[PDB]
Amino acid sequence: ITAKPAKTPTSPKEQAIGLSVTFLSFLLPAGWVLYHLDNYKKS
Amino acid sequence: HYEEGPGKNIPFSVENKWRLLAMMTLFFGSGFAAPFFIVRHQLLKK
Amino acid sequence: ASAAKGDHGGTGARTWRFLTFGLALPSVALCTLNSWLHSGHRERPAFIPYHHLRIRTKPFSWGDGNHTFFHNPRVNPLPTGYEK
Amino acid sequence: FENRVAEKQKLFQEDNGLPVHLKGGATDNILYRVTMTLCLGGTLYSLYCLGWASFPHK
Amino acid sequence: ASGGGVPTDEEQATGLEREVMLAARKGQDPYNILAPKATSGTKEDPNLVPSITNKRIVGCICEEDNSTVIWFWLHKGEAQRCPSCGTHYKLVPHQLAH
Amino acid sequence: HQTHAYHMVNPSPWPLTGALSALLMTSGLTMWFHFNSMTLLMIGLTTNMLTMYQWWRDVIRESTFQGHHTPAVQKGLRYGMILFIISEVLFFTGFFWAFYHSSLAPTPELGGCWPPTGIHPLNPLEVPLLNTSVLLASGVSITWAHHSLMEGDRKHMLQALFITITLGVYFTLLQASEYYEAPFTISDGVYGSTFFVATGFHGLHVIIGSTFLIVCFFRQLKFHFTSNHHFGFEAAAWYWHFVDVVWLFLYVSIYWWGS
Amino acid sequence: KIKNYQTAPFDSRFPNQNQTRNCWQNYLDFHRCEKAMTAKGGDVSVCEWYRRVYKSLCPISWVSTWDDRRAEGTFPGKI
Amino acid sequence: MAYPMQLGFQDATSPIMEELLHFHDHTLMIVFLISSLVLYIISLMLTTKLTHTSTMDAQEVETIWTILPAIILILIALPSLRILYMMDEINNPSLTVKTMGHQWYWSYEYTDYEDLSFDSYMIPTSELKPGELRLLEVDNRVVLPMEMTIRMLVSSEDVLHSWAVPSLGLKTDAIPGRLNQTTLMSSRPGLYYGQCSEICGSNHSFMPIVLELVPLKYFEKWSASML
Amino acid sequence: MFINRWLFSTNHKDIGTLYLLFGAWAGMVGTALSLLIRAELGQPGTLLGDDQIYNVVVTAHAFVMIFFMVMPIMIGGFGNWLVPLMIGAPDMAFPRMNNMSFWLLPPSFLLLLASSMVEAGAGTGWTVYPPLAGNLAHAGASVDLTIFSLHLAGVSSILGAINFITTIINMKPPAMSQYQTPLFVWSVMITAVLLLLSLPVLAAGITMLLTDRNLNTTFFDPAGGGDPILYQHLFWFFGHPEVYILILPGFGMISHIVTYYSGKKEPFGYMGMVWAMMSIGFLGFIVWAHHMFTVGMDVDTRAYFTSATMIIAIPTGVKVFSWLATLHGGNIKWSPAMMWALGFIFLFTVGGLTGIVLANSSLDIVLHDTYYVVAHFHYVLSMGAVFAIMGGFVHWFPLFSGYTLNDTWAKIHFAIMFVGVNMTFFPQHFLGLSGMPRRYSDYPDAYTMWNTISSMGSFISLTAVMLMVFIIWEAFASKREVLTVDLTTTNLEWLNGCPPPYHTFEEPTYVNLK
Ligand SMILES: CCCCCCCCCCCCCCCCCC(=O)OCC(COC(=O)CCCCCCCCCCCCCCCCC)OC(=O)CCCCCCCCCCCCCCCCC
Ligand SMILES: CCCCCCCCCCCCCCCCCC(=O)OCC(COC(=O)CCCCCCCCCCCCCCCCC)OC(=O)CCCCCCCCCCCCCCCCC
Ligand code: HEA
Ligand code: HEA
Ligand SMILES: CCCCC/C=C\C/C=C\C/C=C\C/C=C\CCCC(=O)O[C@H](COC(=O)CCCCCCCCCCCCCCCCC)COP(=O)(O)OCCN
Ligand SMILES: CCCCC/C=C\C/C=C\C/C=C\C/C=C\CCCC(=O)O[C@H](COC(=O)CCCCCCCCCCCCCCCCC)COP(=O)(O)OCCN
Ligand SMILES: CCCCCC/C=C\CCCCCCCCCC(=O)O[C@H](COC(=O)CCCCCCCCCCCCCCC)COP(=O)(O)OC[C@@H](O)CO
Ligand SMILES: CCCCCC/C=C\CCCCCCCCCC(=O)O[C@H](COC(=O)CCCCCCCCCCCCCCC)COP(=O)(O)OC[C@@H](O)CO
Ligand SMILES: CCCCCC/C=C\CCCCCCCCCC(=O)O[C@H](COC(=O)CCCCCCCCCCCCCCC)COP(=O)(O)OC[C@@H](O)CO
Ligand SMILES: CCCCCCCCCCO[C@@H]1OC(CO)[C@@H](O[C@H]2O[C@@H](CO)[C@@H](O)[C@H](O)[C@@H]2O)[C@H](O)[C@H]1O
Ligand SMILES: C[C@H](CCC(=O)O)[C@H]1CC[C@@H]2[C@H]3[C@H](O)C[C@@H]4C[C@@H](O)CC[C@]4(C)[C@@H]3C[C@@H](O)[C@@]21C
Ligand SMILES: C[C@H](CCC(=O)O)[C@H]1CC[C@H]2[C@@H]3[C@H](O)C[C@@H]4C[C@H](O)CC[C@]4(C)[C@H]3C[C@H](O)[C@]12C
Ligand SMILES: C[C@H](CCC(=O)O)[C@H]1CC[C@H]2[C@@H]3[C@H](O)C[C@@H]4C[C@H](O)CC[C@]4(C)[C@H]3C[C@H](O)[C@]12C
Ligand code: CUA
Ligand SMILES: [Cu+2]
Ligand SMILES: [Mg+2]
Ligand code: NA
Ligand SMILES: [Zn+2]
Repeated sequence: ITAKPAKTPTSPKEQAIGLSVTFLSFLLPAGWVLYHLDNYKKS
Repeated sequence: HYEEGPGKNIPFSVENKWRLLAMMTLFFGSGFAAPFFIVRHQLLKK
Repeated sequence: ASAAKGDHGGTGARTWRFLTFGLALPSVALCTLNSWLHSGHRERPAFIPYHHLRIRTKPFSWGDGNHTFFHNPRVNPLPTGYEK
Repeated sequence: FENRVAEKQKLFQEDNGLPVHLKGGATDNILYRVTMTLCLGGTLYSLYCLGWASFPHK
Repeated sequence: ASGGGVPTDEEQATGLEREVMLAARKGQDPYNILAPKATSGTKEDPNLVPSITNKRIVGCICEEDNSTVIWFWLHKGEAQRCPSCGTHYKLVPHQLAH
Repeated sequence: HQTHAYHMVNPSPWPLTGALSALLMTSGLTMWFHFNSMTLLMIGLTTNMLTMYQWWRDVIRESTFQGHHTPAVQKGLRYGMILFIISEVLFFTGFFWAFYHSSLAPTPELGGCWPPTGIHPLNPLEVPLLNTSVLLASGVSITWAHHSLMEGDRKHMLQALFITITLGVYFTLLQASEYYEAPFTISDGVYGSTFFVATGFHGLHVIIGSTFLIVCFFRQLKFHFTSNHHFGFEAAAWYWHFVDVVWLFLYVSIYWWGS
Repeated sequence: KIKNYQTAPFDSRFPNQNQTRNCWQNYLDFHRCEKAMTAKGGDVSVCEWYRRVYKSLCPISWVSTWDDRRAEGTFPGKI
Repeated sequence: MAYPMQLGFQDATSPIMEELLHFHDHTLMIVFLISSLVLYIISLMLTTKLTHTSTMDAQEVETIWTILPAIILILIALPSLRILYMMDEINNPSLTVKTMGHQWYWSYEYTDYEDLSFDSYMIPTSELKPGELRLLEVDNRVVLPMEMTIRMLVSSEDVLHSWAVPSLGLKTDAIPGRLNQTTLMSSRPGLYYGQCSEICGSNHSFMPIVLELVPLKYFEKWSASML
Repeated sequence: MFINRWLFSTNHKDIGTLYLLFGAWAGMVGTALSLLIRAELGQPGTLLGDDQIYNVVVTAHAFVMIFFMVMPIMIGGFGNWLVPLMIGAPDMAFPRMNNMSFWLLPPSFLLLLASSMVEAGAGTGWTVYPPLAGNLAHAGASVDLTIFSLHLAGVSSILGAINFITTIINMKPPAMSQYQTPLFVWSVMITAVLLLLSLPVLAAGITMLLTDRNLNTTFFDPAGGGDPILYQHLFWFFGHPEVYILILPGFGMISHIVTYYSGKKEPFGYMGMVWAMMSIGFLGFIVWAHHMFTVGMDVDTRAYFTSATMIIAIPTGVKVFSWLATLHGGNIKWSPAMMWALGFIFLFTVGGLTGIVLANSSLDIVLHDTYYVVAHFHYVLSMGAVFAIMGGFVHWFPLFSGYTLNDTWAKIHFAIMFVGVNMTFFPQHFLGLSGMPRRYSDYPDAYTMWNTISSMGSFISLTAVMLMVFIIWEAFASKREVLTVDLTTTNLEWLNGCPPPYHTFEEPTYVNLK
């Protein structure tokens, strides 16, 4: 498949930001719940 | 009638890659987080 | 089978109307005669609290939770027996 | 009765750009709004009910 | 025993249903209900492909019973050949609706 | 302009209101069964009736009034209805499987026999036989109605169709009375369970089928059908025959062999 | 007499994994025999085999429930 | 029981379990052979610059890849079915023991002669004696005589459970209102473990089975003493 | 305009898009649930609580992955997008009913989430067997909300099946016979036929569970003369066809992907592929009791189900060898989609083979309800179905969006997922052979090593899922518009450009009858 160059190029810095934000969106909420597991188990 | 072409045949906007990142983060993040919060809900009832 | 009649030279509206009034409705009239003859309320059987009948694992979502949907006092006993 | 299908065909083929579910007239609009209001309202109510049933009333 | 009172398609069919019905009566197929019969497909006797625009997708079943259909856009102008078997097709544009 | 014969349907709100009505009915049943309230259920049944009314009204508008039902569109609707009926047959098959499973190997709790100890089955030669003649008769009258329509006979089409509907209603009334008179209930073990759930779903289909026929009766009164294009009536008739065949299986299996 | 029983032997009438009817049949048989003997003026010792078999096969709670029901008059089996 | 880092089946305690081990070795060889053959062929197809993209004829090579697998299936089915029928063979037991599944423990009944019955619960982890296995020990074991054909009848008094003892090749579902039969025969004395094998609620993971196989003489004294 | 387009749609592409979005979201939920499962089993002891909360998680994981992720993506997503394009049809036969099939899913999903919110959830296993699922052992609304969720998903799929079958039979060009349609179209029709016949039986069965729970019927209650085993028969009569429903569209996409990246104009042995899918579809209805080998059935019945089950290996084998034969002599393009397809071929074969081990009722006595079964089905589902979905997604993403993905990132995503799934499931074979039961929140100490390694592998898979989200974002963020696509002469779905216009085939294709 051939394609044209990116209309709005995503630089390495921009990709690090998107990857970091993506990983954090998954890891933070679950991490919070898992961390407070004991506080939940008996309360 | 409707808009056609790349980035126009979808229910979400891709005009701004950062606003898009926020949307995708909420979309996929809410899905992944739901089970953890339901588990938390079940633990905090009894 | 082939029934005991005949036509078949061309089954059309006239033939099906012939069958409706000459066979179908008369059959319904006969069964209606037979039924509204052999009816008559049969003497309800003695009540025996069998454990496989009058099941109640959860109360019904209507009335007092103990009566079936189309409960007939005359013929349907409650788990404790016929009603007053 | 008399055959009035042609009258109905004229009404529904009238080039007014209306989608078929609203092309009959003002009543279609009313019926639609009633339907959608009961649907959306009833859904909000079901969400409320779920919120209620989600918690123990000891 | 008998009588009337039920409309016929001739009296009551409308819209596209009526168009297909009347076209079929004149032996025409404006709504592509039938499969076109192939010509010899040579340079001199190409398959004539009707179209209401200046290009139409052609699907060529090269040999009878082939499971693979060869697809390509046929453009207005000089006849084009199937990429697989070489049979000729030529677009014959417009009209349908008078 | 399109140059094919298929129907591109106008964007519609009915699929959404239909889906939401399903949520309201199931949520409603749950509320009723566990939180003693029928409010949600009432709303669900209402929006569901509204959705069906408008959706099918639009199908009539699209066909009878706008002419979108070309032969190709009609052919698709034929396959659709046949497929729908097949899925209904399989649904009933599950209930017949349950019936035969229980009745062919009666467990000790029933007395190890069928019908179970304490169960006094209805006489299949009484109302159940009458019900059988009623549905079979309606199968003949609906065939008369079909032929009358094809032959362009308005009066006799209406007459035959009216007779078919009256018979469906008669069956429904007879069944309702049989339910009330039955000495056994849905709570009387697996006998009452299989009996009422199977005949109950069948009765529901009879009501649906009768309603479909009534729709046809009124569409006919309004001259919607031509002697050659009347799929709504054909579908109603196929569905009606299905309802008839399911009954014959219920009669032979549950009322007769299972007594 | 003719006994010296270890456990219920293979019964060709119930050769499969589901043994529910084997237990049930022998329970019925014992109580039918016991009723015949106690009735016509005879001895229940002839009913012994059935008693041993059903006792060996039947879950205690089943026998217990069936006994309670025969007493209550709600036993669905024919005896 | 299973030991740390175990790869295959627990060692066979009964002749039937030995039979299954050999049948599994037989089948696993076929599984290894076919899966590696497929992996190999994938790599073969992907490792050449030579090409042939024109139409390839199929009605010739399809015979091979229809007949071969058919033959292989038969080579698996034969010993499979032989073992299946062997497990169904009439054997005539010397003893009949019943086990009832319950929401979270098993009860046993030895009612051939005396009316002996008891409950069997998992030993809580906090109460395990040194050297005892977590989640596997029970207060009252199922003492049974070794080298003897025993008939086990399985049922349940509430939800479904499943009575299993891997080392003996046993697993019989415990269904309320049903009496399932299986036969047990240990070639050796010892302790043999199993666990409830049908989801039954809150403590499904904690209602183990422990069989204690001893000589007939000890089984009899134990029976008397357990009255 | 937004509401008219996205809530009132009658367009097959837009509806397919809604399905892909729904399925992607469901996949996130299903992944989270699978992590909760593996976190609980990651080390000896109890993490969350007892088997109830644990099994509510296991049950939901299964329902979500099957009904909300796999089916919606494969059938509703790829099916709606590709089927009309592949036969040159202007849309589906019933474009409005098609929209209801979609809109029934969110409500269905809401009922599933509701069931886990109220009471103590439904910790029954996705099979929902009574008496555990009955009103005594699972009192309260949970199980009833689960049944209703299944009802809605069932109606959605049944109407979807009617739509697909009608569209495929009735809307092809007049000259195109059924033996001239692409293999993906064939896979979808066969899948639709299985859905049409199997779901009504499940509906019958769960309705009987609902009445036993609420109307005092006793279909499955011995006290009223019922039988718990009857439920199992009705469920599995649907259940086995269901697993073939989950893999068939996958087989279809694999045929297209392998053919495409082998630089071939057609798959090897087309008629043999059609024959194989139809045989598989047929055989899939007469083998259900292999899910009941320990319930106490007659030996002859067990001998039959063992034999009938094995036969499926023959037609499935013809497909595997035909895919390899399609690769043969090809100008191989090592694209990310081809990698997913190659992994599919091998891993599905492994899972299929362990299924043949399980077909033997003798051996199944010892393997049933153990992790050997879990290993088998995750190889065919988490590696088979999922790899076909990933392959199809990367392959067709440019068609659906008009943008290209970054191939290097997509190859990285495949590598991570490959290691993750194999580390997660391979050790489960050992746990199964050695006796670890299914649906356990904790296990005897001897099982610690393999459970530890398996849970670590599940975290590797989580990393791949997060990366996937980023990859999709990068594609939409960079906006590299597609220009040219090769092999359009044998891949009609690409002939109208990327993305194709809202309305395609307004003027149908021209195909001579000759
Ligand atoms: C649940 C939704 C999350 C909310 C987040 C949205 C916030 C809106 C702010 C609002 C701010 C205004 C901004 C407006 C424009 C852009 C945002 C958008 O329009 O807003 C909404 C749009 C767009 O969606 C988004 O917003 C971003 C999605 C980005 C997706 C990228 C997907 C990449 C994968 C490729 C897919 C195929 C495309 C490729 C091919 C290209 C297509 C041809 O959606 C839809 O209108 C339809 C989707 C319906 C259903 C999908 C799954 C839902 C399941 C729910 C069941 C719950 C049960 C209970 C569950 C209850 C929880 C406990
Ligand atoms: C991560 C797990 C770590 C486990 C380490 C094992 C420790 C050994 C102690 C070393 C200690 C040695 C002493 C132990 C002997 C006891 C033998 C026995 O009685 O117990 C018998 C058991 C034990 O199994 C064995 O007799 C060992 C076989 C090991 C095969 C390993 C393949 C590893 C591939 C690498 C990544 C996995 C994913 C690949 C996918 C393969 C799919 C199965 O048999 C089984 O049922 C397990 C396997 C079941 C099903 C898989 C069938 C398909 C295999 C496909 C092969 C592809 C090869 C291509 C090459 C693969 C290229 C990808
Ligand atoms: C995508 C889903 C999927 C698919 C396609 C399959 C396919 C198969 N399954 Fe599996 N299965 C499941 C999903 C799937 N399964 C699930 C979810 C369960 C558990 C349900 C639960 O309890 O929750 C399960 C359970 C399960 C059991 C029950 C085990 C138990 O509970 O004790 C059995 C029993 O026989 C089985 C068998 C098979 C077989 C023989 C195939 C066959 O179709 C495989 C055929 C393929 C091959 C054999 C490989 C390719 C062939 C060759 C390379 C040719 C040469 C081969 C030979 C000569 C052998 N499966
Ligand atoms: C399609 C079905 C499916 C899938 C994919 C999976 C995936 C996974 N499952 Fe599975 N699982 C089941 C179906 C599935 N499972 C079923 C049926 C059961 C039995 C339930 C019962 O016993 O009742 C079960 C049971 C089960 C158990 C046994 C529980 C027990 O017995 O106690 C375990 C244990 O490890 C487990 C783990 C996992 C893990 C770690 C994954 C991981 O591999 C998951 C990794 C993430 C993905 C592969 C999802 C990616 C896909 C998307 C996110 C879509 C992306 C979007 C687009 C491309 C548009 N599962
Ligand atoms: C008159 C003949 C026509 C039959 C139907 C007419 C009226 C009843 C209302 C709805 C029936 C629709 C379907 C059948 C569902 C359950 C069986 C009902 C059959 C019936 O009507 O059975 C009655 C029981 O009523 C009961 O519980 C009824 C209680 C009503 C509760 C309805 C509960 C609905 C459960 C719905 C689940 C629907 C799932 C459908 C899934 C479809 C596929 C997804 C019998 O009465 P009884 O007093 O026990 O015995 C008579 C003694 N004199
Ligand atoms: C509690 C029950 C309620 C449920 C009832 C269910 C359905 C019934 C509802 C309505 C049915 C009755 C009439 C319908 C309405 C209008 C009919 C008028 C048409 C008419 O009079 O038709 C005539 C037929 O006779 C006719 O009706 C005759 C019709 C009557 C037939 C049945 C009577 C039976 C008589 C006894 C015979 C039994 C002997 C058995 C013989 C063996 C059978 C093989 C023929 O005439 P024409 O000159 O060719 O036609 C000119 C155009 N109209
Ligand atoms: C028709 C196809 C070709 C025929 C080949 C065989 C395949 C199906 C056969 C269908 C009819 C079989 C009926 C014969 C009855 C004999 C078996 C019997 O007697 O089985 C009974 C139940 O059968 C039952 O409901 C049986 C009820 C149905 C179960 C079979 C499932 C198929 C049904 C769906 C098919 C869809 C087709 C659509 C129809 C229009 C009871 O259970 P047992 O196990 O006996 O328990 C006895 C124990 O106490 C001791 O062990
Ligand atoms: C008090 C009772 C309430 C109970 C709830 C259900 C209530 C009623 C269900 C009855 C359904 C009535 C259906 C009305 C359909 C009218 C639209 C119609 O019939 O539309 C026709 C097309 O068929 C079409 O789509 C055919 C459409 C097929 C619909 C049939 C489906 C039945 C629905 C069953 C739903 C429940 C399932 C069972 C539960 C377990 C229009 O084409 P023609 O007739 O050729 O006209 C054109 C000519 O005029 C040209 O000259
Ligand atoms: C309470 C417990 C669970 C409750 C679940 C309730 C779920 C949904 C309830 C609300 C749905 C009702 C709304 C009416 C649906 C009518 C669909 C219909 O009639 O669809 C038709 C197609 O199906 C055809 O014909 C033939 C097929 C007709 C199907 C009729 C739809 C009935 C829905 C219920 C089906 C149940 C499944 C049965 C198996 C057990 C028409 O297709 P369209 O795309 O519209 O138009 C195409 C145009 O060319 C027509 O001019
Ligand atoms: C299976 C899916 C999950 C995979 C594992 C998740 C990967 C780790 C994600 C990190 O997330 C967090 O980490 C914390 C600690 O590192 C928390 O802080 C917490 O802990 C603290 C530091 O000890 C405090 O500063 C705050 O009060 C606090 O809530 C926290 O809330 C949570 O967001
Ligand atoms: C009015 C109409 C004649 C045709 C027309 O509309 O012009 C007549 C002809 C046949 C119909 C009738 C049929 O004879 C069948 C029915 C018989 C009657 O006992 C009651 C009304 C009955 C339900 C019908 C009412 C009547 O008004 C109809 C509808
Ligand atoms: C006859 C039919 C279609 C041929 C065609 O019209 O092109 C072909 C397609 C697939 C063929 C089958 C498959 O190739 C699988 C089998 C292969 C063996 O070589 C013979 C029987 C076998 C079962 C084949 C019989 C027959 O030749 C089939 C069924
Ligand atoms: C499993 C099902 C019964 C389900 C139920 O108990 O409700 C029964 C009904 C009929 C049985 C089949 C028929 O009796 C015919 C066959 C008889 C053979 O002895 C075994 C296979 C055989 C093909 C049977 C397999 C299985 O036991 C079937 C399919
Ligand atoms: Cu008892 Cu699991
Ligand atoms: Cu299966
Ligand atoms: Mg099990
Ligand atoms: Na744990
Ligand atoms: Zn050609």
